[PDB]
Amino acid sequence: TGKCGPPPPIDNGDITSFPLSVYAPASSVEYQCQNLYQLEGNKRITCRNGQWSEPPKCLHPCVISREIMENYNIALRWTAKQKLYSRTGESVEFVCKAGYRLSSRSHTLRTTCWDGKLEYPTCAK
Amino acid sequence: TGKCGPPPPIDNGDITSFPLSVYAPASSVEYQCQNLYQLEGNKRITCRNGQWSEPPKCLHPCVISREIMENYNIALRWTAKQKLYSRTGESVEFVCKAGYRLSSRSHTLRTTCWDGKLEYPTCAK
Amino acid sequence: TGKCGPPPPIDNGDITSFPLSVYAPASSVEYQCQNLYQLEGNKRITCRNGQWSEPPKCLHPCVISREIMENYNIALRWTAKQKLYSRTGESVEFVCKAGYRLSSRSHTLRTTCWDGKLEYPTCAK
Amino acid sequence: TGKCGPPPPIDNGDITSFPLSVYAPASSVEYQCQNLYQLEGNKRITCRNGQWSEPPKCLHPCVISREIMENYNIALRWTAKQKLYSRTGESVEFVCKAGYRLSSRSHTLRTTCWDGKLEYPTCAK
Repeated sequence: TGKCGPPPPIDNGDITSFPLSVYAPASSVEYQCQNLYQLEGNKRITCRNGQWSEPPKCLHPCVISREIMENYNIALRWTAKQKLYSRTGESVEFVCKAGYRLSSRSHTLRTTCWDGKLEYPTCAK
Repeated sequence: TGKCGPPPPIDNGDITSFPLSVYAPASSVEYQCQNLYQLEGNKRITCRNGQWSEPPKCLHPCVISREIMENYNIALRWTAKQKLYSRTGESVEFVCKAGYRLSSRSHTLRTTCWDGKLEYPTCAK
Repeated sequence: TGKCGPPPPIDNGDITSFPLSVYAPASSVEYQCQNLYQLEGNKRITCRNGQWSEPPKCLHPCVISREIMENYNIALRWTAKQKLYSRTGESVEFVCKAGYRLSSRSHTLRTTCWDGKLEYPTCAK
Repeated sequence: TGKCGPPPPIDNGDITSFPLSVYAPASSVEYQCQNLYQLEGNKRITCRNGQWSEPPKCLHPCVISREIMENYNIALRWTAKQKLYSRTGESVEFVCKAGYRLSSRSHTLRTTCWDGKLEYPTCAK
């Protein structure tokens, strides 16, 4: 009893083996997330009692926004080290443009990407 | 006026060029969807008036379900040609298991994958 | 002294971070191989004295050949578990077709994929 | 007569459909190359007389070298538009560093990536 069918696709990830039509109970397969996506949780799913266990999630990278940076009077700190796309968990460092200073209540100039979202610092003249 | 920043990531797809920090108005880039995903719409985005145009969508493949097929008394027709994963737009063909016949109001035995969803035929004894 | 430039592409693999134009000595990045490719060695490269260390290799999966199997009078053992593509290190199990037996000096019916190569068993009438 | 087995893997590319164990004569499948790789030739292979036709090639992107650029006294022209990786067919534009000029017999400052190779311009003091 308890065989499973082919393992479920997940967004932005792939299993590391060729899918089969049927799997014995206790069988397992593993996922990997695509390059700039961070795999959250356990990469392995196991077949038990007719069902696969819960696959991991592939957490989204963050893209910097020209519009937001212009609006907030900030720029990337490191011109030769531009993290245009950042992994979830990775930090991006900004600076105030010439003639501006960190606003009160602003997030720090260094900020961390989480699943697509960057909380940008804000500078004022 | 009207330059754009780095192009947006999309689920299950990738741009075909290396991202740049800034793009001139009229610049374009192109997406491709990952292998079993079907690109819906125009693959190209263009920068105009400070904004990228709308990226395409990557339509999901369909995975056959052992549980559903067992419940509906069906199996794949072609044992040597098993579309365990099907592309959006692609058809999958089932048969009634021995001793069963297509129920009334059942979908045809041939059915088409659309963005992850297969409408399965149902057989009754 | 000793900064590095952008990390080298490798066949069938990708780095897990966004490439930068320059890296400080002691910086590191990591590779992942594409889904059915097996990463051989250490996934991490480190920048020292102006040079990246040696990247890993992505070992090739194996595809079964209809022509070879027909010529050798063999078939896959498990009709519902067809490893049409196998990872390096993974085993594939064949059987002699009806009316044939393992030849003398033949490889065992179970055989392991290594970097694209399967050593097929041979059956004789 | 003339059925084919599963289609061949190619470096840095993937087929766009789920592989099957057997294909009828006249069947076809299609490849796509991974994002910064340029597909050379016809993306489609067709099964005839027991054999697949010849798959396309995925032409390699080019990575700029810090060491070579330093040795040749050049830098990227566009600081905000750095093609750290370039597609085959795509051009990269350099400039002489301050205090240098294009050497005689040097390649032009604009140069095209071909299957991994850039022919770099050289500047002299």
